[PDB]
Amino acid sequence: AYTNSFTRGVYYPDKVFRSSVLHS
Amino acid sequence: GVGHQPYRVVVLSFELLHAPATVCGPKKSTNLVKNKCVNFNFNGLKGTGV
Repeated sequence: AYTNSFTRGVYYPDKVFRSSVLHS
Repeated sequence: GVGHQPYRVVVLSFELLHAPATVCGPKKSTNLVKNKCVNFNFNGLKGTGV
């Protein structure tokens, strides 16, 4: 069977604290 | 020959990153000063500020 991800699986790319920013 | 002689090779790899550090040099830490424009050296990160 199959199902949808529904925008899941996002992890922290690095170990640096960033606050209130749009980071690519 | 000299080129055919065996050699012992040691390769050291470092994880230089913005991460907590467990291997550090023989530098000795000092006291902490707040609310004053001073030079600082935090785990090899050097700077000047408050």
